[PDB]
Amino acid sequence: GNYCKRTPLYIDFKEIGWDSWIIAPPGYEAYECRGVCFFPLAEHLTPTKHAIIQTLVHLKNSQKASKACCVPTKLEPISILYLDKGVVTLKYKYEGMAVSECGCR
Amino acid sequence: GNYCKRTPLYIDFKEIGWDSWIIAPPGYEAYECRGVCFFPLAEHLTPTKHAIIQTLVHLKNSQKASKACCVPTKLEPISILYLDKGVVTLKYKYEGMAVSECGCR
Ligand code: NA
Ligand code: NA
Repeated sequence: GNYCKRTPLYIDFKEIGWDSWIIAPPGYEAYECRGVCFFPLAEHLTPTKHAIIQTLVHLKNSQKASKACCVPTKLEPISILYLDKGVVTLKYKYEGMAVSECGCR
Repeated sequence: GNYCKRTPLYIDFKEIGWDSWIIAPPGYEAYECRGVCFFPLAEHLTPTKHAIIQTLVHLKNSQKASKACCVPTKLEPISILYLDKGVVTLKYKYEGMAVSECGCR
Protein backbone atom coordinates (compact mmCIF):
# COMPACT_ATOMS: atom_id res chain seq x y z
CA GLY A 1 0.00 0.00 0.00
CA ASN A 2 0.77 3.70 0.29
CA TYR A 3 3.37 3.32 3.00
CA CYS A 4 5.65 6.34 3.37
CA LYS A 5 8.00 6.64 0.39
CA ARG A 6 9.63 9.05 -2.05
CA THR A 7 7.50 9.68 -5.13
CA PRO A 8 8.05 11.72 -8.30
CA LEU A 9 7.27 15.42 -8.41
CA TYR A 10 8.39 17.56 -11.34
CA ILE A 11 8.26 21.31 -10.65
CA ASP A 12 8.20 23.80 -13.51
CA PHE A 13 9.57 27.15 -12.36
CA LYS A 14 6.65 28.91 -14.04
CA GLU A 15 4.27 27.33 -11.50
CA ILE A 16 6.07 28.95 -8.56
CA GLY A 17 6.72 32.21 -10.42
CA TRP A 18 10.52 31.83 -10.46
CA ASP A 19 10.82 31.92 -14.25
CA SER A 20 11.27 35.66 -13.65
CA TRP A 21 14.82 35.13 -12.39
CA ILE A 22 15.76 31.50 -13.17
CA ILE A 23 17.01 31.05 -16.74
CA ALA A 24 17.79 27.32 -16.60
CA PRO A 25 16.70 24.63 -15.97
CA PRO A 26 13.05 25.35 -16.83
CA GLY A 27 12.15 22.95 -14.00
CA TYR A 28 13.47 20.07 -11.96
CA GLU A 29 12.70 16.69 -10.38
CA ALA A 30 12.01 17.76 -6.80
CA TYR A 31 10.35 14.52 -5.59
CA GLU A 32 8.01 14.39 -2.60
CA CYS A 33 7.34 12.16 0.41
CA ARG A 34 3.88 10.60 0.61
CA GLY A 35 2.19 7.75 2.46
CA VAL A 36 1.44 6.58 5.98
CA CYS A 37 3.76 5.90 8.91
CA PHE A 38 2.41 2.59 10.17
CA PHE A 39 3.50 0.70 13.25
CA PRO A 40 5.83 -1.16 13.32
CA LEU A 41 7.84 1.72 11.78
CA ALA A 42 10.25 0.28 9.23
CA GLU A 43 13.93 0.77 9.96
CA HIS A 44 14.57 2.38 6.59
CA LEU A 45 12.31 5.29 7.63
CA THR A 46 14.80 6.13 10.46
CA PRO A 47 12.08 6.90 13.02
CA THR A 48 13.05 8.89 16.07
CA LYS A 49 12.11 7.56 19.49
CA HIS A 50 9.51 10.33 19.74
CA ALA A 51 7.93 9.25 16.45
CA ILE A 52 7.80 5.65 17.67
CA ILE A 53 6.18 6.59 20.98
CA GLN A 54 3.76 9.04 19.37
CA THR A 55 2.72 6.38 16.88
CA LEU A 56 2.13 3.84 19.66
CA VAL A 57 0.10 6.25 21.80
CA HIS A 58 -2.09 7.03 18.77
CA LEU A 59 -2.34 3.44 17.63
CA LYS A 60 -4.55 2.45 20.57
CA ASN A 61 -6.08 5.93 21.01
CA SER A 62 -7.00 7.77 17.80
CA GLN A 63 -8.16 10.83 19.79
CA LYS A 64 -4.75 11.37 21.42
CA ALA A 65 -1.72 12.68 19.48
CA SER A 66 -1.58 11.62 15.80
CA LYS A 67 0.42 9.53 13.36
CA ALA A 68 4.05 10.33 12.64
CA CYS A 69 4.47 12.31 9.44
CA CYS A 70 6.16 11.19 6.20
CA VAL A 71 8.67 13.98 5.46
CA PRO A 72 11.95 14.54 3.63
CA THR A 73 14.89 13.53 5.79
CA LYS A 74 17.64 14.18 3.23
CA LEU A 75 17.65 16.93 0.56
CA GLU A 76 19.99 17.42 -2.41
CA PRO A 77 21.13 20.53 -4.31
CA ILE A 78 20.60 21.43 -7.92
CA SER A 79 22.45 23.85 -10.17
CA ILE A 80 20.60 26.97 -11.28
CA LEU A 81 21.42 29.45 -14.02
CA TYR A 82 19.85 32.80 -13.23
CA LEU A 83 19.95 36.56 -13.71
CA ASP A 84 21.86 38.57 -11.05
CA LYS A 85 20.98 42.20 -11.78
CA GLY A 86 20.88 41.30 -15.47
CA VAL A 87 24.16 39.32 -15.44
CA VAL A 88 23.98 35.61 -16.24
CA THR A 89 25.16 33.75 -13.14
CA LEU A 90 25.56 30.05 -12.28
CA LYS A 91 25.28 28.56 -8.79
CA TYR A 92 26.45 24.94 -8.86
CA LYS A 93 25.11 23.86 -5.43
CA TYR A 94 21.73 25.43 -4.59
CA GLU A 95 20.92 23.40 -1.51
CA GLY A 96 17.77 21.94 -0.05
CA MET A 97 15.93 21.46 -3.35
CA ALA A 98 15.30 17.77 -4.13
CA VAL A 99 14.36 14.84 -1.87
CA SER A 100 16.80 11.95 -1.73
CA GLU A 101 15.37 10.24 1.39
CA CYS A 102 12.05 10.14 3.28
CA GLY A 103 11.37 9.19 6.90
CA CYS A 104 8.78 9.18 9.68
CA ARG A 105 9.10 12.08 12.12
CA GLY B 1 -6.04 29.52 13.60
CA ASN B 2 -4.20 26.21 13.98
CA TYR B 3 -0.70 27.11 12.86
CA CYS B 4 2.15 24.68 13.40
CA LYS B 5 3.38 24.84 17.01
CA ARG B 6 4.42 22.71 19.96
CA THR B 7 1.60 21.49 22.19
CA PRO B 8 1.56 19.50 25.45
CA LEU B 9 1.49 15.70 25.34
CA TYR B 10 1.95 13.62 28.50
CA ILE B 11 2.72 9.95 27.90
CA ASP B 12 2.19 7.38 30.64
CA PHE B 13 4.41 4.41 29.79
CA LYS B 14 1.67 2.01 30.91
CA GLU B 15 -0.70 3.19 28.20
CA ILE B 16 1.77 1.92 25.57
CA GLY B 17 2.94 -1.20 27.43
CA TRP B 18 6.48 0.12 27.89
CA ASP B 19 6.14 -0.35 31.64
CA SER B 20 7.32 -3.89 30.81
CA TRP B 21 10.90 -2.60 30.52
CA ILE B 22 10.91 1.01 31.76
CA ILE B 23 11.11 1.06 35.56
CA ALA B 24 11.15 4.87 36.01
CA PRO B 25 9.75 7.45 35.36
CA PRO B 26 6.10 6.30 35.02
CA GLY B 27 5.58 8.87 32.27
CA TYR B 28 6.94 12.12 30.90
CA GLU B 29 6.04 15.30 29.01
CA ALA B 30 6.78 14.27 25.42
CA TYR B 31 5.02 17.21 23.68
CA GLU B 32 3.90 17.05 20.06
CA CYS B 33 3.81 19.26 16.98
CA ARG B 34 0.37 20.15 15.65
CA GLY B 35 -1.11 22.62 13.18
CA VAL B 36 -0.87 23.62 9.52
CA CYS B 37 2.06 24.91 7.47
CA PHE B 38 0.53 27.90 5.70
CA PHE B 39 2.26 30.01 3.06
CA PRO B 40 4.04 32.39 3.65
CA LEU B 41 5.92 29.95 5.88
CA ALA B 42 7.01 31.80 9.01
CA GLU B 43 10.75 32.00 9.53
CA HIS B 44 10.57 30.50 13.03
CA LEU B 45 9.37 27.23 11.43
CA THR B 46 12.80 26.98 9.72
CA PRO B 47 11.29 25.86 6.40
CA THR B 48 13.53 24.19 3.85
CA LYS B 49 13.58 25.33 0.22
CA HIS B 50 11.81 22.12 -0.73
CA ALA B 51 9.08 22.79 1.84
CA ILE B 52 8.66 26.32 0.50
CA ILE B 53 8.46 25.20 -3.13
CA GLN B 54 6.17 22.27 -2.38
CA THR B 55 3.84 24.57 -0.44
CA LEU B 56 3.78 27.09 -3.28
CA VAL B 57 3.03 24.46 -5.94
CA HIS B 58 0.23 23.09 -3.77
CA LEU B 59 -1.18 26.53 -2.98
CA LYS B 60 -2.57 27.07 -6.48
CA ASN B 61 -3.05 23.35 -7.36
CA SER B 62 -4.61 21.37 -4.53
CA GLN B 63 -4.28 18.16 -6.61
CA LYS B 64 -0.50 18.37 -7.03
CA ALA B 65 1.95 17.52 -4.20
CA SER B 66 0.68 18.48 -0.70
CA LYS B 67 1.16 20.93 2.18
CA ALA B 68 4.40 20.82 4.21
CA CYS B 69 4.14 18.89 7.46
CA CYS B 70 4.46 20.15 11.04
CA VAL B 71 7.10 17.90 12.64
CA PRO B 72 9.65 17.93 15.46
CA THR B 73 12.88 19.62 14.42
CA LYS B 74 14.69 19.36 17.76
CA LEU B 75 14.33 16.55 20.30
CA GLU B 76 15.58 16.41 23.90
CA PRO B 77 16.64 13.46 26.07
CA ILE B 78 15.15 12.26 29.34
CA SER B 79 16.63 10.09 32.09
CA ILE B 80 15.22 6.57 32.34
CA LEU B 81 15.75 3.55 34.59
CA TYR B 82 15.16 0.41 32.56
CA LEU B 83 15.77 -3.28 32.01
CA ASP B 84 18.18 -4.12 29.17
CA LYS B 85 18.35 -7.84 28.37
CA GLY B 86 17.63 -8.53 32.03
CA VAL B 87 19.77 -6.06 34.01
CA VAL B 88 18.78 -2.75 35.60
CA THR B 89 20.40 0.02 33.56
CA LEU B 90 20.48 3.78 34.15
CA LYS B 91 20.79 6.28 31.30
CA TYR B 92 20.84 9.98 32.17
CA LYS B 93 20.20 11.12 28.57
CA TYR B 94 18.09 8.70 26.53
CA GLU B 95 18.00 10.74 23.33
CA GLY B 96 15.16 11.70 21.03
CA MET B 97 12.28 11.71 23.49
CA ALA B 98 10.77 15.18 24.07
CA VAL B 99 10.00 17.85 21.47
CA SER B 100 11.75 21.15 22.02
CA GLU B 101 11.19 22.70 18.57
CA CYS B 102 8.68 22.25 15.73
CA GLY B 103 9.07 23.17 12.08
CA CYS B 104 7.63 22.77 8.60
CA ARG B 105 9.23 20.14 6.38
NA1 NA C 1 12.12 10.67 -12.63
NA1 NA D 1 4.70 20.36 -14.47
